[PDB]
Amino acid sequence: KDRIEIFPSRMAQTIMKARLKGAQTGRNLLKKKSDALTLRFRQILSFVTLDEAIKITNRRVNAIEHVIIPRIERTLAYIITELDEREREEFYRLKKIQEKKKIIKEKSE
Amino acid sequence: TFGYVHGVSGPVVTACDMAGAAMYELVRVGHSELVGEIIRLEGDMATIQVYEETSGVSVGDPVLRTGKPLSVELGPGIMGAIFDGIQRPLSDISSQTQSIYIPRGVNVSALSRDIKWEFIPSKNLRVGSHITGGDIYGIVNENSLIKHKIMLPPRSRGSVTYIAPPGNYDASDVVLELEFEGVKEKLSMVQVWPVRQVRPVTEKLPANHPLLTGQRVLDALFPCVQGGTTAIPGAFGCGKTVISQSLSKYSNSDVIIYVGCGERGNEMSEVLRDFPELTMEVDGKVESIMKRTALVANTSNMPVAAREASIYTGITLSEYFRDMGYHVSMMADSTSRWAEALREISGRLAEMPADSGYPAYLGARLASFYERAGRVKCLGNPEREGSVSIVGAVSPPGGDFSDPVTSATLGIVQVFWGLDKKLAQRKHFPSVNWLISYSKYMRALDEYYDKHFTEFVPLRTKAKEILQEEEDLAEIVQLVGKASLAETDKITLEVAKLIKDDFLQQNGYTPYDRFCPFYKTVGMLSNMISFYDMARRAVETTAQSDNKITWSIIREHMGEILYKLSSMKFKDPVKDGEAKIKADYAQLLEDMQNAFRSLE
Amino acid sequence: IKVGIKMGGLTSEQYHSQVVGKIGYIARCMQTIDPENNLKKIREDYQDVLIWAEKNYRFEEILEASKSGKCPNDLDALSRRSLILQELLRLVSSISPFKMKLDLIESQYEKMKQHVNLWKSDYHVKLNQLNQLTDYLKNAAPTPKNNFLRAMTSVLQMQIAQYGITEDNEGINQLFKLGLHLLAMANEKIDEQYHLFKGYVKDQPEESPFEGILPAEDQKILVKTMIDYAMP
Amino acid sequence: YLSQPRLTYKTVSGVNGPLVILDHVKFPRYAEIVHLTLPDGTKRSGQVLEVSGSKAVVQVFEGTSGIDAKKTSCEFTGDILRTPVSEDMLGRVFNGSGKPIDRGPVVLAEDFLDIMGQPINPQCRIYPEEMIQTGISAIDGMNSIARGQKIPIFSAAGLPHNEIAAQICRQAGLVKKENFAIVFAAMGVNMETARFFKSDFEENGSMDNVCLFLNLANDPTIERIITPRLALTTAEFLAYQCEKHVLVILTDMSSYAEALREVSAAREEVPGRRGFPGYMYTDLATIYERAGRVEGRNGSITQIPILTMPNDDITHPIPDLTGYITEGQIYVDRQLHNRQIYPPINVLPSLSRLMKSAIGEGMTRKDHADVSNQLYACYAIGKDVQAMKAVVGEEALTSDDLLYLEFLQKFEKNFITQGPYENRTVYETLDIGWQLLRIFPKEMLKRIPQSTLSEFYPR
Amino acid sequence: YLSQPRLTYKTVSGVNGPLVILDHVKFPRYAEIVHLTLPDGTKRSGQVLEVSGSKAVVQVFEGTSGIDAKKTSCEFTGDILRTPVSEDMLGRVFNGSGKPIDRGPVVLAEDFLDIMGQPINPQCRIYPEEMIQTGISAIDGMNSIARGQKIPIFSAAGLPHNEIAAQICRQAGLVKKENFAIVFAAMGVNMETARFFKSDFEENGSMDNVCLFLNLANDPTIERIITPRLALTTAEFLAYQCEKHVLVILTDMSSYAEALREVSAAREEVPGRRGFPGYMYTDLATIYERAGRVEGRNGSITQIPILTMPNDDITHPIPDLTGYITEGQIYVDRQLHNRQIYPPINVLPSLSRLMKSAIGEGMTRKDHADVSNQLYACYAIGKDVQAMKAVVGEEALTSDDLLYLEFLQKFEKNFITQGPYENRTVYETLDIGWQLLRIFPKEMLKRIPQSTLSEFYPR
Amino acid sequence: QQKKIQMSNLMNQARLKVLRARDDLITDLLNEAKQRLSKVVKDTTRYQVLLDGLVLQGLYQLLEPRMIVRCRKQDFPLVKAAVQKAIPMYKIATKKDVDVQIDLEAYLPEDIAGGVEIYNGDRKIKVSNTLESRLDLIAQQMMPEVRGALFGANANRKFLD
Ligand SMILES: Nc1ncnc2c1ncn2[C@@H]1O[C@H](COP(=O)(O)OP(=O)(O)O)[C@@H](O)[C@H]1O
Repeated sequence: KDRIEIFPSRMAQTIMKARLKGAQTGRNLLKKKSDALTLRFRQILSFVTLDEAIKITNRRVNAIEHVIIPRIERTLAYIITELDEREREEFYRLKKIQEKKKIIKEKSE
Repeated sequence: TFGYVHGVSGPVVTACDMAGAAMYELVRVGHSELVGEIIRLEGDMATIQVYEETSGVSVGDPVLRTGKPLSVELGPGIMGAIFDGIQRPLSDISSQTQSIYIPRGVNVSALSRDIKWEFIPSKNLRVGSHITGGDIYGIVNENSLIKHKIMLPPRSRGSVTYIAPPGNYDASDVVLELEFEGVKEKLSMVQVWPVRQVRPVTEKLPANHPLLTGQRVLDALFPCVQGGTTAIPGAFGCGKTVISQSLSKYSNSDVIIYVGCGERGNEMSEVLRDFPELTMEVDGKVESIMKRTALVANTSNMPVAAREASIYTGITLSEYFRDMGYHVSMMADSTSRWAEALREISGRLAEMPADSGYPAYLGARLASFYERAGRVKCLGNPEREGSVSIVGAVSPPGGDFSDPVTSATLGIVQVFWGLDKKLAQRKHFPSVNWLISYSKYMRALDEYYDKHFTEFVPLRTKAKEILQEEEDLAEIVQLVGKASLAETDKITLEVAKLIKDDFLQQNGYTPYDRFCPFYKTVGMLSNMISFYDMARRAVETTAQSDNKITWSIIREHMGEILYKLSSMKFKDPVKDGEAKIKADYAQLLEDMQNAFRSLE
Repeated sequence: IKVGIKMGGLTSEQYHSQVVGKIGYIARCMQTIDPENNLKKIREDYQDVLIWAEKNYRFEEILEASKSGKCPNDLDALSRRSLILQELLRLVSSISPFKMKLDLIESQYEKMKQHVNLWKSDYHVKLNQLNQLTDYLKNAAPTPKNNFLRAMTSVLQMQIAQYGITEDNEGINQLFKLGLHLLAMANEKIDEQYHLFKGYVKDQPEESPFEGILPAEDQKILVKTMIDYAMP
Repeated sequence: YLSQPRLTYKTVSGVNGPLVILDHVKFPRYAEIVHLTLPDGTKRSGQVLEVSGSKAVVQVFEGTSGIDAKKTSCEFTGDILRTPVSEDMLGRVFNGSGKPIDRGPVVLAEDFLDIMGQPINPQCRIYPEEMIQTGISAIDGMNSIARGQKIPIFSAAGLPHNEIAAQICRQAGLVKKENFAIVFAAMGVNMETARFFKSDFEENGSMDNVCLFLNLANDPTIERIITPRLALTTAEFLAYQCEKHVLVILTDMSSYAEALREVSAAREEVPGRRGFPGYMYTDLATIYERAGRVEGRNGSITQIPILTMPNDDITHPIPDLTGYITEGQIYVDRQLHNRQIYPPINVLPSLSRLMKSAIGEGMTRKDHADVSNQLYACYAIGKDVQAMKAVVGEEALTSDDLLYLEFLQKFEKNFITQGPYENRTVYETLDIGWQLLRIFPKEMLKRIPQSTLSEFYPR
Repeated sequence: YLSQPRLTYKTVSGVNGPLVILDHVKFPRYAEIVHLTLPDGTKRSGQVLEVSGSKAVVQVFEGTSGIDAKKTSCEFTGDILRTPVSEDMLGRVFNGSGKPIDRGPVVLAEDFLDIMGQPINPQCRIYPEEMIQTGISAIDGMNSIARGQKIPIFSAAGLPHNEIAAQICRQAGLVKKENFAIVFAAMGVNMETARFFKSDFEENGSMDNVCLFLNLANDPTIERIITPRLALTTAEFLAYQCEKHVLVILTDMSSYAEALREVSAAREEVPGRRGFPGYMYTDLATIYERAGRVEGRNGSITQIPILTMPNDDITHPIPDLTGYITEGQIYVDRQLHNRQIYPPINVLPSLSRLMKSAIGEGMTRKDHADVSNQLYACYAIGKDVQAMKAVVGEEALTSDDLLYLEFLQKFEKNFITQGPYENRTVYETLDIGWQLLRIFPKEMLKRIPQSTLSEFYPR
Repeated sequence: QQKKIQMSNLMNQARLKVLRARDDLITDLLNEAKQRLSKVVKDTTRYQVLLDGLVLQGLYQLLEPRMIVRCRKQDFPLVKAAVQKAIPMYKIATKKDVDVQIDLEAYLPEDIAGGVEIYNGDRKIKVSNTLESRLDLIAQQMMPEVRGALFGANANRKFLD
């Protein structure tokens, strides 16, 4: 739906970045296919097959741009945020550990 | 018999000169005698969790050590009353202080000692009789709905030496005198039980009977049972409080214990105003709902420590009625607010946190809470049968079902009523996801359903398959644009919409959807599935012929059927009873069958 | 090595406390159902329990007997043996005005005892339906509804006293359905109360279904109620 | 009263961030206020957030810059921050510390109330059953406001949430077909924002019924977490002791949350999300729940805790925890603002948790609830159609889809768009609703029963 | 014989959560046992976690509620928790601490064993070989289990992992060309599950060879730390001294890991990932590795532990560390469960390390290894095709991709789907495997040698 | 527009003006109270008794083993007596021996109406019990009653919660 629903992790972050690059390459390659078909289509203007091929290619390109990538970007941003949240709770615990060690040391003196 | 306050960090107070104090004993902190409970012992110093705001407490204030642990008073006078998080009645405070604010340090009896109760003995006991824990030796008529059984407390036994004759007695008198080994015990109508200890039962039994919910979804597809445990981890606006209130208003339980632990104050007032105006006929007589309900208010802006006492106080009350042979269906509208209290206290305690700042023992508290639910054989010679169900809300931040509380809860509860914020935004209420939800009691109730209905189970299965197929298609249709869909798939997609809009959602603030009797849910589902099968057959038998019945042909031919099917919700079961609804649904079935014969 | 036995689900002391009570409970039920000790077959069937009761035992002495294994200290087996008696007790008490013959009581005992699960059986459902009807009438005004339900309830009690609840006799089956329907029926809806009651009376094969079932004083009120309704 | 002389200390043990730790203090009291003087004569105040033995930890409101260790002089008032309140605070302008900044005198108290307040006994709390007419169709129709309800506006930096709040202050009436005392807490805002509201209140001719509390961006960040309590404490006096209907508006609550987060970090408290304290919810409830009617008294408090959503993230802890406490939200967004739509109120992610009782027969018009629910269905579907059409193209749509695009386009420009001074009645709003619903055939209006369609739809 | 009187202390220093701290103790022994007598007579036990000087930290198994710091009496046993064990423990049910719950007597100490475990010399360890025929095609076909293996079942909450484990227990056996004793450790198990297993063992007549250790979800959470060590200690007695073959089931290592986390936090230890002790790896290794065969014995221990995976992930520290210790897994998924597939086992992320050697000519069938690999690859590809179809549509696939999609659908329906009361043999499972493989032309079955194809494929 | 905004400004300033006048009235009263207290201090037969209380009161608030009493020189003969009569009592009320000295080098400003301040041994803890401090300490708490006593009760207040 809104996210690919992959649990936040450094592994997921790496996968999403590779997945995003793939989606962006597909968008550009299909856009070039559409542009090539559009030029030939306009030059002729076996005609209706070009009109269907352009609409089918543009529909796929539009979905990548409006559905699939936005979803990858939302997933990646979600992962990044959740990873920083996990980093924070580790910092908190370590800070208290350092303070408890200092307190223990003072008591021993 | 006193200690002295050493320091205050908020809800946590440190006290000294308490060498003999034990864990989980009650104390009175300060000159206002604030209620608290000992958490830690460090030499002769005690760490006290205080259930009232600690502002104004000074170092050196006395602390009274009370030997009794946090406990609940159990007896007549509970039903119809509203309690705070530690069982101080709010109607008795407001009637005595004349204030609108709850004072701090209020010492009010949980159950009034002025009421003269109508008491009748069991008429089966005699002096010299041997009585054991859980035995019932009389009944008090609290009201016309609930008969309040006077039980011998657990961990007490002996020979009967005196039994009060029938008459008018209050909660300060002696009803039963029994002796064990020289030692004699005098009992009134009120017993005290530590709130953190589980009341003992003869046997925990499997749950084999539905917990009726006034909802189409949350019943037909994801049943709950008497004695079962469920969670509703809805995001804000998802309508999980409304689901809880609907279950409370319209269910087949005998007693409802509603716990508002961290809930908005306006919600508890809504119950107190609305419930008295509801009806439930008993034996030809109209009676109010409040006589069979009780509720606990510990609102969000009240002391955070009290959130733990509120949760345990509620379930302790639930067990009390369970022991008397009643089916109890308690619901705590928060859970996350309780776990939040545990986090805040753990912080003040400087404890080492676990996942996302929560205490490591979060799972331990939830596990022992939910396991107190269940259908049981009661202790006591009279052989009672009862249950406690728990329907607990959870409030995951952002609606992300990943927090320690939702995660731990899902590992405990057997019914998952997941809500989807994106359905609530569309006012698709109840906002049940129906893709991530599940119920592990389906197999348990299959016997019930076959005994009373039979037709329900194959309808339940077909409905789930249609909804799953729609999701499987929606994923790809978003990308294709409905270009490659077969005629059999277009029917699935449109019937699935029919189910979603007319069956799964209902407006709980209407005279017709406020309660959906089960026979109506299965009745209207049968018609919707019957349409599915007939419409799918119509195309399957014609697709390869010299004229295929595509959706556009059946849609134009049967448009009146599709509208009538959508109107099936608007039946008002209170104005139009069972006879008219069944006859009406039968008419739509006949209309469909006749239209198909003229179509194909 | 006995730090926490938790026998079945209770602390050992609480478990044995429940056993002592159950023994006393059966003794009380037997004395309540059979004051004259006529049910010789059943009293023998509980002899291993009743030997510990109806005698000068102290509570602590029976508790000791449980711990030492000198009495039927199997609480789950003892519970089943108690229930097959508690259900018989309420069967007899719920029909108080009409006593069963001793032969019928023993037959009902065996039919319930031999059931794999009495609690969930049809016997229990029928008893619950009867008690819903007879409990309501314990404290009720002599209203048209209450006089009609009273008359039919006495018939139900009579028929049960004659036949018991093991056989699905059409007489008791129809009375259960009609009694529960009338009881549920709204108190103000008198026209249906008279319609339903009259339909019953002229459906029964008897010329006077209540003859010998209820006293003449109730017959006078019963008939007067119908007379007033049909007066205008 | 407190007759015993207060003690003055020069016993400061040490200073750590915003917290000044004193030793040798006689019987320290928790949550008592301490007044301190710096070596240069500067006066500052703080509150004891912890006591232990002879030690006490004082959080200084103005700040700890320049606090000495040997010459610092502190005195303990002997009580909690109880503040002077009087009826004639209306028409006065105060700072975030409770002091006047309008060149008038200090408050001549009628009483002293505890800034922490008390929770209202839920048994005496009376459920709200009156509607306020905001004049904004986007609200009065689909997300009604009750008197005593808590409805923040969820907004984002740069959006005109200040104009909407100002508009509400002037044209907020009743649907019983009334002068509200407004308490406006301007915290974490610049001069121009505070001057905007102050000027508007005078322009409206209502300044004699407005009490302002200002705590500007250049003011201390610790006072920013008592300003709401000062405003609400005054509101409680007016509403529950003088039976005056009060409207309390709290400016960007996010400056409260940030001020609170700073304190949480300073005291090393257990974080929850995004660094905020794990008790953020409880603290917000202390502020928010000071609202609603009380049985037996003719006053009320209505709150509008407007807040800015960081990065438009609706799941940020601030709007998230608020969403759990308040009775829904109005919620504005950038998608409407970027098209010059005012007010830019997006109904889809919004709700009013009291609407079900404040509308309908005896309140507004019996079809109110039915019109709202169907408009929600049609609006959301139109958005769903755009999500599809963005990929498949207009040629892939059928007549069933174009109707929702026509509805959506007419809905936003006719129903939502109004203008800063367009004051519509609730009855006019519903009539507009029907004008949009009449775009569809009866069979498609599936949220409305035929018992309603047959009466209203034909017109 | 330790004929030395025991010391009992009242010198309690303090109590903090599950931990009781004692002082003035004479020569504290590490991992000793202390019996606690509460002021009201309640008796409880605990084990020493650390000692230092005259102080010791005691882990209280039953719980610390009710313990004071003045009267509680602490009796030191002078030894390590060596538990009584007996060959006649079968046909008994014990609680989480090894005490009777079945109304039977306390187990008579035929001997005592230190539950900490006695490490077995790897030189004398015998490599497992014989295959266990579990009846489940997902296991017997692909991820087969050898006797003496260590193959836990991963699952998330709500999945039927209790049904799969129960099915394996009653269907367990060897591949034939006499049966297992069961040691069942319930850790944090709810009552509904507890009766599920207990009833299944009784209905199938297995109780004669079953020993249950029940620590239920409503029982103490510290006790369950030893529960799994008590269960395996009995298994080791029965398998290595009484020449029995023992199958050990651990209902949840996650509730065990949580119990360790509670203690680790209680003593303020430095955590690792997600708050769990940095030594979780060791605490698991010392339990999981109590398996296998030893030279000179005929018995064996086979472990099949169960682990609930928080958040449905498989990178959580609990399943992550387990995966590094155990020899593969089953991994019960959720996507198969939602589709009404049972057993819902996902073959791709699940492996069995001993499978490559426990199959083949002389143990199962000549082609077993080849069939498994080909089916696995076919399934993996089918999933990649499904991943593409979801984007490009069913009209954008070639003929070969359709063969894998047809395989995928028929594979789950005919091979994985079985039912809980039907067992299939390894030879029947492979025959089904071939039916799925024969969907493809031989040229595409690139992981099966030509000799194998010619023998079986055309049949 | 201009007419109504100008009248708003005028009414707001008139409100502030009368409020300022009201505060002047409160100040005049408090300044008269200071003069009345001075007249009382001039009366030895009541001021010595006041001092007896003021010294003992401060002693109970500090509860220190060593005291330094600071006063203006003019009142030293009476503070000396106030201490002499305060110690026998202090040692009875607290059961603690306290060494109470009077500071003969440091004095309070001559413009203090009267009263004493007491310091602990290290001069880090002090209690201020002079007449000006007491007048404000009480007057600030009694003000709600003065407001009503001088100008009348607020007719719109019905509840005292
Ligand atoms: N089942 C329902 N039927 C009708 N309206 C509902 C239902 N559930 C929620 N609503 C509406 O949506 C609002 C949100 O529900 P509420 O319980 O307040 O949300 P939360 O999930 O935060 O508890 C309700 O006040 C009501 O207006």
